[PDB]
Amino acid sequence: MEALKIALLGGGTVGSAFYNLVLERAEELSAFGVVPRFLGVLVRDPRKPRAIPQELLRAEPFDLLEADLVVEAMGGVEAPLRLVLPALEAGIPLITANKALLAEAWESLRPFAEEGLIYHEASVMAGTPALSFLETLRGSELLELHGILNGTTLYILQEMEKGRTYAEALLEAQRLGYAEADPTLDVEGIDAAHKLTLLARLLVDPGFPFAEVEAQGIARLTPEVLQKAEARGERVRLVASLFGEGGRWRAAVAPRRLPQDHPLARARGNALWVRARPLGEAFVTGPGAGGGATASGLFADLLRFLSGAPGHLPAPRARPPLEEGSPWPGV
Amino acid sequence: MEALKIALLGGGTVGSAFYNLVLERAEELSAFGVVPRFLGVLVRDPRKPRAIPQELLRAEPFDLLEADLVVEAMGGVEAPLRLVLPALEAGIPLITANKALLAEAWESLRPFAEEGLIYHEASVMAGTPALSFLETLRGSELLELHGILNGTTLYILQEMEKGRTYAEALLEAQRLGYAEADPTLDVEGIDAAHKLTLLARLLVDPGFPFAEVEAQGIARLTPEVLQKAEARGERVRLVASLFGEGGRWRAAVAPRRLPQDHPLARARGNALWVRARPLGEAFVTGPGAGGGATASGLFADLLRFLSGAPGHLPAPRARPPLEEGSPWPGV
Amino acid sequence: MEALKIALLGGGTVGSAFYNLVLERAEELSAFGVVPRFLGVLVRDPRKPRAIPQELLRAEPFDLLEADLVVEAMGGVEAPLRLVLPALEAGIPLITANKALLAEAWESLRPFAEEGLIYHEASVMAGTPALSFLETLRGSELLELHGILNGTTLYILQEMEKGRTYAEALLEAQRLGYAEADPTLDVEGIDAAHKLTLLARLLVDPGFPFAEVEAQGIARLTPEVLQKAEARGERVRLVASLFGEGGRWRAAVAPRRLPQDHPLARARGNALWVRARPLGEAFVTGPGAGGGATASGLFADLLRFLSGAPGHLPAPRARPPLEEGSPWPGV
Amino acid sequence: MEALKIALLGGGTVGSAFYNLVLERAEELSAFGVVPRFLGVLVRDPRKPRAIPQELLRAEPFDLLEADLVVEAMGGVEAPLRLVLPALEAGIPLITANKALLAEAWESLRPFAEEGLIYHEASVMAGTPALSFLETLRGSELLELHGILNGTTLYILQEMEKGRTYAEALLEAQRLGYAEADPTLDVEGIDAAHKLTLLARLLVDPGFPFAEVEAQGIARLTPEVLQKAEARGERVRLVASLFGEGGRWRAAVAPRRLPQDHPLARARGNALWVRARPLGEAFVTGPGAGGGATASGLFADLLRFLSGAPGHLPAPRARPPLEEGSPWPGV
Ligand SMILES: NC(=O)C1=CN([C@@H]2O[C@H](COP(=O)(O)OP(=O)(O)OC[C@H]3O[C@@H](n4cnc5c(N)ncnc54)[C@H](OP(=O)(O)O)[C@@H]3O)[C@@H](O)[C@H]2O)C=CC1
Ligand SMILES: NC(=O)C1=CN([C@@H]2O[C@H](COP(=O)(O)OP(=O)(O)OC[C@H]3O[C@@H](n4cnc5c(N)ncnc54)[C@H](OP(=O)(O)O)[C@@H]3O)[C@@H](O)[C@H]2O)C=CC1
Ligand SMILES: NC(=O)C1=CN([C@@H]2O[C@H](COP(=O)(O)OP(=O)(O)OC[C@H]3O[C@@H](n4cnc5c(N)ncnc54)[C@H](OP(=O)(O)O)[C@@H]3O)[C@@H](O)[C@H]2O)C=CC1
Ligand SMILES: NC(=O)C1=CN([C@@H]2O[C@H](COP(=O)(O)OP(=O)(O)OC[C@H]3O[C@@H](n4cnc5c(N)ncnc54)[C@H](OP(=O)(O)O)[C@@H]3O)[C@@H](O)[C@H]2O)C=CC1
Ligand SMILES: N[C@@H](CCO)C(=O)O
Ligand SMILES: N[C@@H](CCO)C(=O)O
Ligand SMILES: N[C@@H](CCO)C(=O)O
Ligand SMILES: N[C@@H](CCO)C(=O)O
Ligand code: NA
Ligand code: NA
Ligand code: NA
Ligand code: NA
Repeated sequence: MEALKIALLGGGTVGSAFYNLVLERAEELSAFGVVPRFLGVLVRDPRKPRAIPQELLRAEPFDLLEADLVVEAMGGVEAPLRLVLPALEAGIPLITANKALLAEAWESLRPFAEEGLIYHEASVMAGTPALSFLETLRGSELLELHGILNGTTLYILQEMEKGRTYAEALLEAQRLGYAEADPTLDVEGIDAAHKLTLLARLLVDPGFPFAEVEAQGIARLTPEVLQKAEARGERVRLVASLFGEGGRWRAAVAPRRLPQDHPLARARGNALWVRARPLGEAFVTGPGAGGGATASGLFADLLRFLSGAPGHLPAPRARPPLEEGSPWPGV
Repeated sequence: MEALKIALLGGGTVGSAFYNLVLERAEELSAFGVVPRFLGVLVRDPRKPRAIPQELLRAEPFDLLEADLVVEAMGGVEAPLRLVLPALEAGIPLITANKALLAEAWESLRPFAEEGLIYHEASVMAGTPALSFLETLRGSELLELHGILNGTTLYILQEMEKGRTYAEALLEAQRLGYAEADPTLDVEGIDAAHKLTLLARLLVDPGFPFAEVEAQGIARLTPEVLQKAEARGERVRLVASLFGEGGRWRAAVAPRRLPQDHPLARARGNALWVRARPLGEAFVTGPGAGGGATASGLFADLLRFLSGAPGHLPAPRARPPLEEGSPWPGV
Repeated sequence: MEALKIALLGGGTVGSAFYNLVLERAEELSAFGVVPRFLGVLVRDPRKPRAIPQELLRAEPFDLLEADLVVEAMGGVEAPLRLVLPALEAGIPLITANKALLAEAWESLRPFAEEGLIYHEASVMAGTPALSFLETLRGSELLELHGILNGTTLYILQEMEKGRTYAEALLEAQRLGYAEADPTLDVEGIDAAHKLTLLARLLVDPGFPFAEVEAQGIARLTPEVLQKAEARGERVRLVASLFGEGGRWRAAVAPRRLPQDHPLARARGNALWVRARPLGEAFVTGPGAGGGATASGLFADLLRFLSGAPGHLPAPRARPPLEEGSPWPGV
Repeated sequence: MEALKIALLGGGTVGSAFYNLVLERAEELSAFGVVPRFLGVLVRDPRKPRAIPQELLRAEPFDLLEADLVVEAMGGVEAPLRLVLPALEAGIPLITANKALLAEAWESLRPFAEEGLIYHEASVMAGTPALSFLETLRGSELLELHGILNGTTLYILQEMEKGRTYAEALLEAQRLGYAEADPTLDVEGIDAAHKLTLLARLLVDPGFPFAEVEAQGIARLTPEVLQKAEARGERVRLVASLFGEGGRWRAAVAPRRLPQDHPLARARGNALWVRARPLGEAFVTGPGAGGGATASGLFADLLRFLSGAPGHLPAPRARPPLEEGSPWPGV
């Protein structure tokens, strides 16, 4: 039996849910041979209302180098980056839900990802299997990937189909805790693009640049546009696509007209749909946002780590696209 | 005594400071023969402790068309846009501190800015005179403009100069209420770019596009880089520049090496430095972030309105630069 | 027109309600010739959730000597005492709701009360008239005073009569914000005894010591005891009494059996009942606790101050009791 | 593996720390063949952010009779009393940190303390050994006992020694979670008196009355008085004393002048100093307040229980003192 010393970065909706999940499931952890011991939780207001004991809160950065694991769910890029890099350099693993960090600081983080030190299941579709799903998909070669990777805009478009307005729906989405701190990252496709980039690096090209993703959000959409779609037997969704074009991988995020009976149009939550050779057509769906959904993901990764498995590795080498089949109907 | 009927969008750091400033200054408003009456205040969560009366809180959008003024401080782009457009179409002015909205939705908002319906002093350097400063500078032809327009990143480089880390500094700026909800906007230079764009449009080209601003943040800077700069007699700052290159106006944001005696280097708050012909060299500095600082700007604009003056107008035409220029050296 | 510079000590349930009441009614204040300007609000957590703008919060003591008025609703004794004494010494008035302070630090505070610098209507029965009521009663000489001066125990006894348990009722009372920080002061009669002492000093003896009050709370009471009372046509209440005994004023707090139709048994809230010569029998009733009720009181006192009236003066000299008539049925 | 069924009364600083400590230490409990199961957690406000699961929160009293243990950390006297008595009558132990309850309701609780049903290590000096320390000291006959038993007022005098004010110091102690809800209990010596009483009953007289303790606080002390003490080679501390006078045990709390080299003067945490025959001179010091410190005590007692040991017993008889004594000089 040994102590698992955990440094937690961020004590918000995700951080808190993870804290409490780890202690609630400490009996599970003991079957893995460990007892969880939080060293501290980095936050901004150590004295306010929060679902973590006050004395564990740290309003200032603390030394991470005696941790066994760093868990991060701070949001942003450069600040978490500078906090996690010394831990990574010392060979301490990172479990993160922070898709922006990974997408936008890959030059610094890729070498540690390659050594199996970064676990990030929660960074795409929360604790819905996404990275694991593509790890198994690597048995086959991708032909096309399409996902609904942002819960806030899904929620908004579902509410707008029901005639509610953009602004009403966004407000609710923020209350449910789905939105990023700034909702612009959700509604302009950027959060989807961060996620798509991580999927591409796992499956098809370990150097895939976030900047190459062409992203457009849901700003031209209205309840009227959606009702007109429905009348054509279609649904409009924000879709994140990965596909070959003239010999290269291309990544896009955009609203798309889908047949109403397509798995992506129907799915209950976030969804990733793939066609691959030789497996065929596979998809996964579940909640893509929220405290508890994300904590599930982070805790999945902690069990992954504890069982002796490495983190999520980039593709070992860029793979050749098989199909030039750039699909699509935009809106 | 007539009602001045205000719809307030947002009840956060800025909206609350504003609401309370209005109440405290109600005497001053009686000097124009009005009494301020808030029709409602749009917020996400009517449950939080808030220095605004429960009964005025709205969790859902409310009709704006009986207002004499819409004051907006909700954040984002598309949602505030869709909420203010109907009021603007009806000839109701908007008072806003929302630089992202103005910068990113100018195709929709420009026509109403041109009619005098948009007041936005608080959108750049908060209640420190910036737009008014430039309105006066229109008496001359611009040669070059350089500003320190992001309060959060000034604060960070000032704190880093004294040896503090990035992460600490950032954390403290968030606590002071200076950071955008997404701090990445501050630290990658995007918020400065938003502000830069609005200065360009006011002064030299009413269609200047936000996408034309070239912007790079402070992510390569450490307490070491800045302390080496001090020993060369320099200060490093993030500077927003508008200057002539090849007969076109160029707009850039980047860390620059300043002589340490330069007004921009010696500024403790945000700062705007202009050279124009025939005035010469003029400079303004003051706080560029914070609830009260921002509320001052919004209230300055409410007084501007009530006095009979129109909003902030874009430049009446585009014109090329008079002289070829250049910013300071990068880092 | 002039500025009324206010230092507020405490930003809790009372402090916040008062802050917001002062700004909401600033138009009333302008008819008195003033505009309210808070210098700062002393609290413990300046960053947490609260119904006062964050920037006005002060987590540490601040200089009060440029205030025109100090308002205190911090709770406790020695800490507020040490904060207000320099202001009192400088001739700056105090408006307080803090009955413990006044009862237990009267040696230090009496000389300032005598000079008319202390306004404390809110310290007994909140903004229900109590001190003003006894100021008018001074036309007559007291024969007996009985009050129901603690809202928490009233609420508990009313709930217990309805069969709810002590512990259920207390919990609700704490949620409604009626209880002191420690409920022991409520349930053992001490808070009632603090209040009774202040009443005695106004009306009958300016040196009346808090230590001479004989106080016993509601700890022997149960729903059964109360139901047995009801069956006898009685109600049990915690009653605060002032009456002459062998030539001296005596003060007690204790549960008493009252006829069910007595004003004290019926009253809607806190109640003060007096028999006096020659006026006869007078009473007053209303809410004795709560944020808004207390803020009413403090704001009444601010208007009192602004109109040129002095604070609540102690009796100029101990008055001779007329009746030896020690009344009573205990329980 | 059997359920250890715990009813927790209180979910605040202490109850939360305890709840989370139990979860984190669940492995350790499997070594006694139990798994901890909380039947419910009594709280005032189920809405606050709290590191305890929503579904276990109870806003109203719940049946305790299926519990193996009641752990209480709700504060006050009468309400916890009425809630724990039925459990105690049913032979369910109580683990408590509530010194006021024990001190003030001993007529009801003594019989159950005598049967081994009450564990209260955390009631004096938190999880620092105090009751266990005295249980060992029963091997000798007490000559005299002197302790620094109030964490808040030590903290205040330590901070005042360094020039800080009372009010500042107090504010900081409240923030650290050291102060009773009513800080007056701390600063007028009453909390030390509560603790003193429990030490007397454990050691020398199982009926010692709380009302017999003579108690005076720190209200006459300033940074000036303490700095003058330093120059005489002395430290002033609030000291709780039990000593023989005229053949009876006397218990007092008061500021005392200590030689600066005395163990009591050099203690950074709370401290208990005893002279007994034939042991000699023994001393214990450690943290006497705080959530985690207190939770350690409660959990120590839960382990004591689970090992088969009974609670803390009162002294098996009263006995007179062996020697006439005397505390240090007052201030
Ligand atoms: N919400 C969701 O549905 C999901 C979010 N994510 C990701 O998880 C991460 C966190 O999201 P979420 O929990 O919702 O965000 P929250 O704002 O709820 O949490 C952020 C936490 O980080 C602390 N913090 C943030 N910045 C700093 C800083 N500069 N210095 C010190 N402490 C800081 C905050 O302190 P404080 O509380 O004091 O302000 C807070 O405790 C983000 O990367 C987001 O993209 C992933 C999946 C789902
Ligand atoms: N802070 C500063 O220094 C400055 C900020 N600004 C700008 O002013 C604006 C507001 O900033 P600040 O007050 O700091 O932001 P805050 O997040 O503190 O306030 C945002 C406010 O808007 C409400 N809100 C947020 N999103 C929505 C939505 N989609 N629908 C309805 N209500 C919403 C919130 O409700 P709730 O409180 O329930 O969460 C909150 O009251 C921003 O554009 C910012 O860039 C400008 C100058 C200075
Ligand atoms: N509740 C009621 O019904 C009534 C109460 N009163 C009296 O009014 C007073 C306040 O009561 P209430 O508002 O309910 O109490 P609250 O705890 O709600 O408010 C106390 C306020 O004082 C601040 N504070 C307290 N102690 C300190 C300290 N040592 N240093 C710095 N700041 C401090 C608190 O800060 P923070 O919020 O950060 O903790 C808080 O803002 C008390 O005297 C009470 O007896 C009178 C009539 C009615
Ligand atoms: N803090 C310390 O250093 C120490 C404290 N103690 C003692 O431990 C006990 C608890 O202290 P602490 O946790 O600091 O106090 P807190 O006020 O922080 O916690 C009190 C808890 O009990 C709940 N509560 C309070 N009153 C009632 C009531 N009448 N009915 C039901 N629930 C109630 C509250 O609910 P909610 O959270 O909804 O408000 C809260 O969860 C006290 O007896 C204190 O003297 C002992 C040693 C150290
Ligand atoms: N804002 C994100 C959170 C999940 O990563 C979303 O809506 O999907
Ligand atoms: N985050 C912004 C707000 C002020 O516009 C800044 O730092 O300047
Ligand atoms: N606890 C007090 C507040 C009013 O002063 C009461 O219950 O009356
Ligand atoms: N307020 C108490 C709590 C610890 O029992 C103290 O300061 O000691
Ligand atoms: Na996932
Ligand atoms: Na400005
Ligand atoms: Na009153
Ligand atoms: Na102890």
